[PDB]
Amino acid sequence: DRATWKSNYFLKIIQLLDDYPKCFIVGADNVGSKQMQQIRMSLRGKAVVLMGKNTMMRKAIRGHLENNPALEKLLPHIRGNVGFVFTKEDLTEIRDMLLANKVPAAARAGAIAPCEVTVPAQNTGLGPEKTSFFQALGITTKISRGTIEILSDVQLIKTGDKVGASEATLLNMLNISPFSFGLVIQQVFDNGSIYN
Amino acid sequence: IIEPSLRQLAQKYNCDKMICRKCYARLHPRAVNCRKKKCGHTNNLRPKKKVK
Amino acid sequence: MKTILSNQTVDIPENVDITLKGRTVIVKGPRGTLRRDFNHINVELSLLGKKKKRLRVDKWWGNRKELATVRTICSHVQNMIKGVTLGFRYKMRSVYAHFPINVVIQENGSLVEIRNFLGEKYIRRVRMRPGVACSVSQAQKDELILEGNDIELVSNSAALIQQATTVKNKDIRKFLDGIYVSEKGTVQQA
Amino acid sequence: PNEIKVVYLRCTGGEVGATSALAPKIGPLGLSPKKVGDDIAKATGDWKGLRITVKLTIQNRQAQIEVVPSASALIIKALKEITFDEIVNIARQMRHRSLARELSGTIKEILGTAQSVGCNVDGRHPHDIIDDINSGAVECP
RNA sequence: UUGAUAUAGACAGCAGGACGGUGGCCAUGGAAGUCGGAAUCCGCUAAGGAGUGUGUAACAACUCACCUGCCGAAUCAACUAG
Ligand SMILES: [Mg+2]
Ligand SMILES: [Mg+2]
Ligand SMILES: [Zn+2]
Repeated sequence: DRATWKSNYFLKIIQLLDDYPKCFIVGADNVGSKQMQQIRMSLRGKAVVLMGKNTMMRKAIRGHLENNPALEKLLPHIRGNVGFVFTKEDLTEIRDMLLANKVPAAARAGAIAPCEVTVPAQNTGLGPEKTSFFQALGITTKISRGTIEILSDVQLIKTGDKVGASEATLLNMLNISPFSFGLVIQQVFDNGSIYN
Repeated sequence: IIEPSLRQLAQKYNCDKMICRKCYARLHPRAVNCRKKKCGHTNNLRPKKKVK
Repeated sequence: MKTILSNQTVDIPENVDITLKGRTVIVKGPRGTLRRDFNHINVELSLLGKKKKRLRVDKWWGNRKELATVRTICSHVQNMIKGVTLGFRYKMRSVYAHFPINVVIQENGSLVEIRNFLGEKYIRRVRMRPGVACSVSQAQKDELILEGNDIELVSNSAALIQQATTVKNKDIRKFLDGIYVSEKGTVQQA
Repeated sequence: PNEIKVVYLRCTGGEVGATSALAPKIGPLGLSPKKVGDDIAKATGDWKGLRITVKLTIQNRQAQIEVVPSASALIIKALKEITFDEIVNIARQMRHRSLARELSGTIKEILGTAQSVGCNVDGRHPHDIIDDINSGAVECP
């Protein structure tokens, strides 16, 4: 089965690259699978996302592309988690729609944060039974109109720090988006052209 | 009233440990065979029971 | 099965030079001087280069039981060299449920006493290893900071604190109070 | 937000039951339906299906629209009384039809083997047809 | 001894994904992948079992099997009898 799986992967990239000459290298970041099925659903009529093992695609392009060189510009390039999107349309329009379609993923417990978000002052309106978590985080709250209200603004999370379990849950309960990212494109391959 | 991260820190040394099913030794959570001689280094291992 | 030779080397930084007296390795790092012998292990210690200060350890017909000591010697030296150019620091949080754990540092961090453990009237005096001094952290509320050069002395001193504050005749799954290391870091963060 | 949101679904359908329904247990979540809310939610969602019939209930400040999320299972068991080839095809076309599909050949076999416990046309089980999917491979577009 | 994996990059660590119908059907009082009975499909695939465990009344939140990233050379399993 494994021998079958690899070989049909080889002919899969070979025939499609011979069918699709222009490509992106897409950073396969911490991207949930629910978004990946969605990102192609938004892309179903236009393109397809495709990736794999970093050497899986590599030996595919050295082992079967001596017939047509000039695709070897990527041989340095494929490092880390990467991805190949394959449209036959223009570059910038297909560039931004992948960038624009970003899903506000939650803050997984144990993941570094690149963004700094601080809550503003407001009455969240949830039930007045989760007040114990706020005491753990240090903020003092009181019951106004039978709901949880935060008195003052305190710092929530800075960039490049480890998140906490109770904070991770409380951020989700407030329904306030944390630092979030989706598929990010590094640079572009357009028939032997290199562009960021 | 302990902050949960401190509780987990304590749980690392007191709760999160392996117990040998023959000699009741205290082993690190990744143990596969008991380190003691008096049971013959069995692989019969059970986790320490939690207070949940 | 007797192997022909098993060997592995380490790379010594410039700031510390290493002197070899038989099977005794002496380091001359900036933070001080630490000496340790290895006469209980039959090996070959040799300094390699006068330009990059490499030290090599051989085994020469060791069985798999004594094949393991080769890396152990190097690891000891690696911790040994790191301890004299960087130092050691094992931050020690103090967790307590109801009775606040009261610790006061005695002379030069050479003696420490834990006073209010679980509300006992007993006073727990514990002496850490010479060359290891403790210190109350100032960044946050209750955590002891102890420094030193040798990992064994600092660790064993740290373990002394951890074992001294223990609960007797009660569930240790509850009553989680005590003093335990939080992280085994270093000094100068270099 | 829409002047009311009691979106929370319910996994009861078919026969009324009234008391056997779990509306009192979930009622204090939005405070709108109560006992009568079950009565008005059930009357419209009594049949099709006459089964468990998990339903999506969007509130109407006291009333609801009992849109049944079209799972494969809820309709195939209900329509079973045997071929149902066009019947499953038309049941397939009425759904949300997302299924992370790429083509129609994808979605036909999705609803096909979904009733491995619910059989298929005449004297055959929903898997051998899935192998040689040729009849109607492009019929819906 | 037999078998298995491996530069088409093993293994172990460190880090990601771990899905749509579908909170699949019969169970129901709640079981939503995981108290019980049957099934095993689809697409996307990088993989995701209409589910290996923790667990929630349930949710959920984790872990797993399965793939991917870093790491670049051998590694793993089941037996056997001294
Ligand atoms: Mg080590
Ligand atoms: Mg007792
Ligand atoms: Zn034992």
